Formats: sequence, structure tokens, C-alpha cells
Amino acid sequence: VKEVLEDFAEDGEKKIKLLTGKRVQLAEDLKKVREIQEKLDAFIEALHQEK
Amino acid sequence: VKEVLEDFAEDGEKKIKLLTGKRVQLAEDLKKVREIQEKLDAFIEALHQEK
Repeated sequence: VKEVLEDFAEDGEKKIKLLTGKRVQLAEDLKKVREIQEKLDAFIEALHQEK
Repeated sequence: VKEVLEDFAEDGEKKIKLLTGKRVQLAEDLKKVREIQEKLDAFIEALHQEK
């Protein structure tokens, strides 16, 4: 069983096609778009700084 | 009565003879605090872009 679990742990496809039920994926976008949010708002402050 | 109410118009004290004046002072404070923060928001956004 430990051997099987290790083999499945290394298998990325098995993780993709098993244990997929959590809602964390939705939250990953909420957190990742923070870089876009920084570049855009810093750019808008820059438009004001120039004008 | 119109004449007396004109005399009311002339005197502001005659409007706050009874000291329940929270209305006017609170309105003025709200507007001025919005000004204080608005001047500060432009000033703080300026410190972040340059210091």
C-alpha cells in the first residue's frame, strides 16, 4: 500500500483525475489575479503622476 | 409673520437659541472630513509613487 501510494503520489495524472472535488481552484484565481491588480492600479497612479 | 420670519433670517443665534444644534455642526463636519481625506488620498498616493 505504501508503494502504491508513493507511485500514485508521483503520478500527476492520477492527482488530476482523482481527488478533484475541492473548491480551492476557485480561490486560486481570487489570489492569483493580485499581480494584474497591482500592475494596472500602479499604471493608473502613473497616468495621474504624468498628467 | 413674514416680517418676523425675515428677522429670523437675519439672526443666526435666533436659530440656535435652543442648544440642539447637532444637525448643522454634524453636516459641516461630514463635508470637511470628506475634504480632509480627499486631499490626503491624493497626497498619500503621491508619497507611494515618489516619497
